[PDB]
Amino acid sequence: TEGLKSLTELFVKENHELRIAGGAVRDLLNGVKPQDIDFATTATPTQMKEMFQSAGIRMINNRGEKHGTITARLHEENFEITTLRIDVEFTTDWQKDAERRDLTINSMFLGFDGTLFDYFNGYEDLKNKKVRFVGHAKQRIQEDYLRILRYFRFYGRIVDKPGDHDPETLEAIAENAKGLAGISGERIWVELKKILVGNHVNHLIHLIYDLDVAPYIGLPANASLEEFDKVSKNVDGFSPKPVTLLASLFKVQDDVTKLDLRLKIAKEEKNLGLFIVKNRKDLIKATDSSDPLKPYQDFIIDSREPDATTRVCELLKYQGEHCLLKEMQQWSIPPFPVSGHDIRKVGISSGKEIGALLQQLREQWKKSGYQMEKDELLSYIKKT
Amino acid sequence: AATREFIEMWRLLGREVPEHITEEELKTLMECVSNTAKKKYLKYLYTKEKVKKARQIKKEMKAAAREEAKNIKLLETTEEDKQKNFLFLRLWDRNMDIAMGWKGAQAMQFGQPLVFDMAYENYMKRKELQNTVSQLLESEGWNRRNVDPFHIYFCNLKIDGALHRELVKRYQEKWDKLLLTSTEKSHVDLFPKDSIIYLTADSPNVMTTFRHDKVYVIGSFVDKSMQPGTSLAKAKRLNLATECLPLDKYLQWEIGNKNLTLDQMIRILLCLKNNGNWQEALQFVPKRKHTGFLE
Amino acid sequence: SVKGLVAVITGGASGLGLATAERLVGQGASAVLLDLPNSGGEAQAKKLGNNCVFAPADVTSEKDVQTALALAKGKFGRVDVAVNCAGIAVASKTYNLKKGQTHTLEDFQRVLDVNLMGTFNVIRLVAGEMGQNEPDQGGQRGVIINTASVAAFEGQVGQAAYSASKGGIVGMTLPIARDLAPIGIRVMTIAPGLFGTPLLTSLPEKVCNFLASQVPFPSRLGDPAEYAHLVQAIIENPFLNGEVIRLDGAIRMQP
Amino acid sequence: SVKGLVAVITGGASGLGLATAERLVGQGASAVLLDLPNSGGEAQAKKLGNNCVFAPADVTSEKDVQTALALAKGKFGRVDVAVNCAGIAVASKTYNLKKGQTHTLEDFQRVLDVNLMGTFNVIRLVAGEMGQNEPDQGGQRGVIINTASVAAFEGQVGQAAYSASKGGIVGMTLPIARDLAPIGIRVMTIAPGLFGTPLLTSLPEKVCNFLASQVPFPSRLGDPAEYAHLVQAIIENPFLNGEVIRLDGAIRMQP
Amino acid sequence: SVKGLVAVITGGASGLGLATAERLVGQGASAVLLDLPNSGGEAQAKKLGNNCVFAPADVTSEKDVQTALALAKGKFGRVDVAVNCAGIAVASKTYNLKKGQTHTLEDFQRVLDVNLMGTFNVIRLVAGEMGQNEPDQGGQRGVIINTASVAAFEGQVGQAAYSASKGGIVGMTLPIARDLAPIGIRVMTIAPGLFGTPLLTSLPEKVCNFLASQVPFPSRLGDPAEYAHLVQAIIENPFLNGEVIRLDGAIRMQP
Amino acid sequence: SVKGLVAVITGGASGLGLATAERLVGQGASAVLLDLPNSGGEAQAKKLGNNCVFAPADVTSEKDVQTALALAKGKFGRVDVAVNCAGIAVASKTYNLKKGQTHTLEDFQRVLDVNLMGTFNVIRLVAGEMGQNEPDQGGQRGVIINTASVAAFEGQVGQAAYSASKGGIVGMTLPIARDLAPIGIRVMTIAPGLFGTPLLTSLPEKVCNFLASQVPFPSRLGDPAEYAHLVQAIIENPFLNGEVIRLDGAIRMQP
RNA sequence: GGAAAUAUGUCUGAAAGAGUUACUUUGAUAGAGUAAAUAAUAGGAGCUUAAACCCCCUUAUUUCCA
Ligand SMILES: NC(=O)c1ccc[n+]([C@@H]2O[C@H](COP(=O)([O-])OP(=O)(O)OC[C@H]3O[C@@H](n4cnc5c(N)ncnc54)[C@H](O)[C@@H]3O)[C@@H](O)[C@H]2O)c1
Ligand SMILES: NC(=O)c1ccc[n+]([C@@H]2O[C@H](COP(=O)([O-])OP(=O)(O)OC[C@H]3O[C@@H](n4cnc5c(N)ncnc54)[C@H](O)[C@@H]3O)[C@@H](O)[C@H]2O)c1
Ligand SMILES: NC(=O)c1ccc[n+]([C@@H]2O[C@H](COP(=O)([O-])OP(=O)(O)OC[C@H]3O[C@@H](n4cnc5c(N)ncnc54)[C@H](O)[C@@H]3O)[C@@H](O)[C@H]2O)c1
Ligand SMILES: NC(=O)c1ccc[n+]([C@@H]2O[C@H](COP(=O)([O-])OP(=O)(O)OC[C@H]3O[C@@H](n4cnc5c(N)ncnc54)[C@H](O)[C@@H]3O)[C@@H](O)[C@H]2O)c1
Ligand SMILES: Nc1ncnc2c1ncn2[C@@H]1O[C@H](CSCC[C@H](N)C(=O)O)[C@@H](O)[C@H]1O
Ligand SMILES: Nc1ccn([C@@H]2O[C@H](COP(=O)(O)OP(=O)(O)O)[C@@H](O)[C@H]2O)c(=O)n1
Repeated sequence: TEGLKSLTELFVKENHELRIAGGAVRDLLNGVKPQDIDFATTATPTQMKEMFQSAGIRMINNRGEKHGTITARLHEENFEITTLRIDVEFTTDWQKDAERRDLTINSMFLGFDGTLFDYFNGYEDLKNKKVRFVGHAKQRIQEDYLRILRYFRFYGRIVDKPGDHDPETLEAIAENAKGLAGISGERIWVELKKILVGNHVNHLIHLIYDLDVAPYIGLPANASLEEFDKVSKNVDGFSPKPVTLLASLFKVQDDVTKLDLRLKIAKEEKNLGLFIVKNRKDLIKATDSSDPLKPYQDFIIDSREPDATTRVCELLKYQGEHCLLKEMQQWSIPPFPVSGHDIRKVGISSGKEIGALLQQLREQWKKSGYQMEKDELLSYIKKT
Repeated sequence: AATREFIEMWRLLGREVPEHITEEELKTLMECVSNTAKKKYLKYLYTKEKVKKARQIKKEMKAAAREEAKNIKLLETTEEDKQKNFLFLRLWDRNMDIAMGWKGAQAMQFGQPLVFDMAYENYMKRKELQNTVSQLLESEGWNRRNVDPFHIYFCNLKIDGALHRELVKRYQEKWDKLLLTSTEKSHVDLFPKDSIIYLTADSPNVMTTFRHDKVYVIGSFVDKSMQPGTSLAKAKRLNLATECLPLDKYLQWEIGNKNLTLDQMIRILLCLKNNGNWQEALQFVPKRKHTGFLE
Repeated sequence: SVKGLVAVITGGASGLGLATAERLVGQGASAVLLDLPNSGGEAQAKKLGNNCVFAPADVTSEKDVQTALALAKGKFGRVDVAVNCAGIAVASKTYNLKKGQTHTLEDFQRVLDVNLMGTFNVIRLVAGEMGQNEPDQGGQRGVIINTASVAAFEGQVGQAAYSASKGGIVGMTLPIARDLAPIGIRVMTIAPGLFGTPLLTSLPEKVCNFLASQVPFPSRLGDPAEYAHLVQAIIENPFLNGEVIRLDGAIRMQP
Repeated sequence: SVKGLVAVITGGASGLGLATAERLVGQGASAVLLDLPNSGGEAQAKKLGNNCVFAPADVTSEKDVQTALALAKGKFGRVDVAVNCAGIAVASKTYNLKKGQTHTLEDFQRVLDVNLMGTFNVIRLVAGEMGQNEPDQGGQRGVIINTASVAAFEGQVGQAAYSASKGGIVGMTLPIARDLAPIGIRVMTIAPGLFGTPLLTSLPEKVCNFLASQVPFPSRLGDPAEYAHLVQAIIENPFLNGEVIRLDGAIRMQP
Repeated sequence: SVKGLVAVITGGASGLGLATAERLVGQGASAVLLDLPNSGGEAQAKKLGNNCVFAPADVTSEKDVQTALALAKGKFGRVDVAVNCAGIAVASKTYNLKKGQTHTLEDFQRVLDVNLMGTFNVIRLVAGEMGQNEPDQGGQRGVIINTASVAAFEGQVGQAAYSASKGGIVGMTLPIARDLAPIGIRVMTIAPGLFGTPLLTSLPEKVCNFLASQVPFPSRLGDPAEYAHLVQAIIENPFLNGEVIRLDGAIRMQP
Repeated sequence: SVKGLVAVITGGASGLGLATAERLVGQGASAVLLDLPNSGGEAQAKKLGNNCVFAPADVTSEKDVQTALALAKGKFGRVDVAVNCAGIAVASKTYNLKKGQTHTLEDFQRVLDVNLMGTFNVIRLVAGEMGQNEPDQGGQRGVIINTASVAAFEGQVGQAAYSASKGGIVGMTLPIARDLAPIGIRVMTIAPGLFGTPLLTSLPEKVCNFLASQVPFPSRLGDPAEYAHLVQAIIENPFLNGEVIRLDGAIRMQP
């Protein structure tokens, strides 16, 4: 690409070797243009500063310079480059940096000419869809625990079938599960989301529960897997949200609250889990009612913001009512016509009475199927 | 006229529930292009008129109470009120005002200067301007009623500026009789650059002990839309030493807005000047901002 | 010291007179509270002890003062010191134009009678009583002290009658001091300023705070014990005579 | 000049009051001799011409002073100046050990009534009368002057009652000056020394001659014309107020 | 009238002295201005007319005052009146604990020298010239008038040196009056309060306005013409002597 | 009581200062005599005891007073009282026509420097050390007494300079009392009359006996112990301030 | 970086209290009387109004990111 050529020119000017690294290299080897592009450079951060100053390309320090990570905007395109390093010690050698890598699937570094330089047979691992750790897998696990989750995500994303797990890897993960508790909860939450939105999610979740990672991560020891399995099947191909599946696994709202407090995830997901747990037990479609979607429509009308509309849509996804979910998508919350002024014209001044009458008219409007008109409501309004 | 019809439409829509029509506020509506912003103006305008109605009701109630008190006195008819044994006439308000005036004159002759620089007009809106004027009035009152009043200077005050006009309107004829020095010239001209200390909440220097041989300059500024560094910027431009109160040192400030109102600042400074310790001086900080005194 | 003396304190049942009586009795002297029968001086006289005795009399009444002084002589046998701390205060503007109100003459007359005429009557009668005594080593037969006011020097608005009475006391101080010089009696005046007493303490809290703030130093209403101590000092010193001491605290009354 | 001013002079039938009336009438003013009925003031008022009108009154009596002020208002239509020159003197020691004689209370009371109470009564009633005057250019509605001997400051033996009354006048001069300030009336006090007048002449002539010789300079008894001139100066000066001026001749009354 | 009098006025090139010279010269008298050579009083002397002559001199300098008096004698051959209206004012607290500032001794010494020592030097020197005069029929050879301040009685804060000087003038008023009484020279003191003059220029305008508002009546700064009129009245009256006249407008200075 | 107080007495070598020092030291206080080196005050300091020390100084000179105050602070650490009794008297007539002799300005200047300038210098210099003291109960840091004279009020012939100095002291009394009131220092003044001291003994014996007979009562010359007692009374009393006290004995100076 | 928190310009606080300024020479409750300022609570938006709330954007502080 043009940006790639500009980056090659800039780094040749710097004279320090550069190679795409990681997911970008994996995607290129897959034959798909990489969605994310990551570069590794032999240059030290001081050399990066010098060459950027001598180049004039606008600079971005995203706080990653602790590991040599910097961004430069060439032709309005941001290129992210990290200094090659070993486990922060910078290394110009590509083999040593690849050894520092976690998984072979990302160890290889591609030359800008299009030629790969793999030092641990990672490319063949990708071609075979197998997963191989850089050097000693157990040592890599010892290095970092969150990596367990990285390996799980890579397996779900890459491996074509479930159950293709290395027993050595599984036992090492089970042994090292103790360390996973210490790692920061954000990264845990991000990796969990990524795994959930991935393939083999049911099998991966079952394996994780078998590994007993939940106590270290704070997930409940016992979960309604069967319910989770049904929910996954229903939402399979329906863009499920990870919190939806987690709630399906969850049984009580307050456990989800504690899990959020541990992870410190956005309050939006907190509400997600809360009302999901509440409604899956409480709110259900009314087949006896002409419209089984009518209870959900009324509940949405009761709520304030369209966020509740999306929330009920996610609840429908959880329940698997694909037809009802579609109808909700096409269905739009009709506006309640009567305003407080109509009531004031009718001859009501007490504000609290106005609100009570508005609520009553809302229930009557819902009962009428929303077909009742504003003047019909006014006739319904009892002068007082 | 069109404003009148719009106000009637508001009454029908009952937002701000306008009740009475006035020429000045009507022409303000005509001038106030933004009706979205005007919603709050009309809301607190109607609140003002209600408050006037409630004031009339309360005045009726208080007149009834005064009639009750006077007829109670009439029925009691005790007579021999202290056997008519008084030593002074009941003219205490006048005597208090006169004593305050004498103290103010003495201070103006031999008082420690304290400067308010009204050079922030360009950084304030109408509401902020009114708040600044009210705070200045309160601060001047607190200084006046003290036992060791400051000699208050009003520097950078434009003769016809917005602040000057508002202050004159608020003080009526008292403005000319006030015992404070109001001058066009900036504080730098009046005093040597050495003695001036420009108080501000941004300066790295931390005020430790009140110094009686220094002129403390307080920025007569109200900053609703946070603009950090304005006072510090001015002090650096004039090359004037700056200080900040030790709010963290003696209070568990934690997360809060370090800015303090002018009246709180002057009360703290007066307490410090009167040999009060830092706890007594800082008591005047709003209680909400700080949890409690440190140790 | 003042032990063994006999003091006749007019208006001694309250305020400055009571403080002076308390101090003198504590020092061992004997006192006679010459205050109105309904003031409540009998309780104070009983409280002080056998030394203090209450004699109900009205200073404006010649017969009553004669009776009180005779009682004092009978119960103690001599009169060495006299204190005139009895008086009243009336506040009223001389003439108010807006209200069309004029100062009443009865108020002026009664204030004069109680303060100035009363003080002079007590002075003459007790001067006779003292002159009946025997001279001391220095010839001082006795001491007479009169309580004037700072209002006698700078009155406030509405203090016409009070100022007139206290100024009369101030003016007659020296002439009387010269009248009794052959006898050997020393006449002195004390002009207290603002003192915490029933006259002032009865005012609102804010008024008392303001008045206390007025005094340059100390910024507190003068304690009556200070007045009693000054009276004791005047008694002890055999040279003070015909002088007005301003026990004011440096306060000059405001306009 | 003082042309057109209307003056009410108490005790204007003799001595300093008569001298002031003479001077003010000669200057073109209009006087009202306010004196006792059997005082001979009628002859003087007739002598001085149309500008004088004798007003028989007693200062100690409220009704008489009110009647006199009504007469003055009817005759001249306004009152602009007041001069309290009416008073008496008494010579009696406070106590005389050799003679066993005590000052009578009646003499003291009468002297206070005439000198002090009468002066205050006239002052208040005249202030009420002058309140109706339209303010002049400077806002001065009127002027009040009071005579109060130097005995108020340095009295002599047997001068207790006089000194008391004159000290009362001196003390009340200021608070009244403050009371009437909003109205716009200037109150002043002249403290004469020794003068040639019937009051002094009542005493032995040899002692009067000695006292006249005792004045440092001039060594003669003050002429009442000097007092009248000083009164005119006080009236003219629009800034004198609330002060006691000693028209004494530098004499300090010896013991 | 004062036609033919010769007056030596110190500090007569500005303020009160200038007004006094104006009034006396307009009345018909002749005046000699005795002010500092740089005071620019020559223009004032030219403006007043031929009856006024400016004689440069410093009151503190004995030789300069002698030269000025000799010039006055040479021009007019007589000195009947002396007026001391030359002085300076210094505002400085005795000790300011907060600032750690102590009243300088040089300021106090200068203030005393200019006011008190200057006035006494002028008095003693002009005494000889006035004594040279043939005594008038009444007896007085001449009149000496001094200027003082109400600060001599109650000086506000930061007025120690000025109050000291004026209190010295007040104290020595009477001794000099007695000293010169045998030779027929009258000494009088005027104690003005506030008067619009260059002396008040030191104070801020707002302070001056407040003080003016605080005058009981008239509520304004006294005009110099009023002081000149009072001086003329003092000169005319042959009995005023050895007295301090508070031409203050009834204002009493609070702390 | 006065136990533990430190008093700096100026001119304590002899006269009133010596009597005050003797009384205060006998009461258990500590004194610092501050008189000229040739006054022989070191012998008196030795006689008084260990509590008293002699600091040779000239009150006119700032450096001398500073050295004396530093010595007092070093010896004791506090200055809780400052008595100003140093002073000199000169009897010289302002002008003597008969002998054609004029008061020399040098004598007047010297007298002012020694009395008035000296007292103010002592006040301003000792105010700092009094301020150093932390406030006690009631917020008092020190007490400054100044010895004026009755000549400030009624001076005699040939007493112009002395009267001027004492009148200046009296005039500056109150302004200093207001200046130091915030600091918490009470300023008082005592105006003794005729006191038997080395100053008087130089005068003729006939004059001394006539003066002793001239006092109304006691008909004698005041023993300095009476001053000392009055000074102690002023010290003890916490409310006396900004006042002049006449310890004269009802004597008014002869014309 | 994305989250997650708060923000009351006199103080408490949700409307009301304590506050503030200008005048009345106050007759003993002036402990009052005429007036002034008083903005649903950081600054601007939707939703509305009885109070409102609820959310969008902007700004000031804070704890967490191979
Ligand atoms: N209180 C002050 O601040 C103050 C200030 C200056 C002067 N004074 C004067 O000091 C004196 C002390 O009085 P006080 O302040 O203690 O007030 P007070 O009322 O407590 O004392 C006055 C006393 O005089 C008595 N009395 C009144 N009229 C009497 C009469 N006709 N015959 C006999 N006894 C009579 C009263 O019963 C009372 O005991 C008074 O004359 C007062 O005017 C007081
Ligand atoms: N004579 C002096 O040297 C001298 C000195 C100082 C003060 N004074 C005062 O000066 C004033 C003038 O006295 P004088 O020297 O002219 O003597 P005077 O006797 O001639 O004056 C007194 C006048 O007052 C009048 N009078 C007295 N009582 C009166 C009353 N009750 N009502 C009305 N009129 C009354 C008398 O009739 C007489 O006309 C007196 O008040 C006196 O005390 C006089
Ligand atoms: N200004 C007031 O209101 C006021 C009040 C009370 C007393 N006084 C006294 O009145 C007097 C007049 O002052 P003023 O108000 O006219 O102010 P002023 O400054 O106009 O008068 C002072 C005059 O004294 C002259 N002068 C100063 N030092 C002199 C010297 N050493 N030798 C000769 N002439 C000298 C000046 O040149 C000037 O003409 C002063 O003594 C002042 O203290 C003034
Ligand atoms: N003696 C009286 O009857 C009488 C009366 C009224 C006032 N006074 C005043 O009272 C004070 C006491 O004086 P006294 O009667 O004891 O006479 P005194 O001479 O005995 O005392 C005066 C003292 O002042 C000292 N002194 C003078 N100049 C001094 C200087 N420059 N520095 C230091 N010390 C200095 C002298 O050495 C002496 O000790 C004097 O100020 C006197 O003027 C005295
Ligand atoms: N914590 C603090 N330290 C010092 N001065 C402060 C302060 N809080 C308020 N002030 C003073 O009070 C004034 C009004 S506060 C306005 C602050 C505004 N940001 C500015 O630029 O100043 C400030 O200008 C400052 O003078
Ligand atoms: N816990 C971790 C986190 C990151 N890493 C490595 O650090 C690299 C930094 O993340 P990145 O997003 O830049 O990686 P790529 O996009 O270049 O693959 C990852 O690719 C991992 O190989 C690790 O090994 N262990």
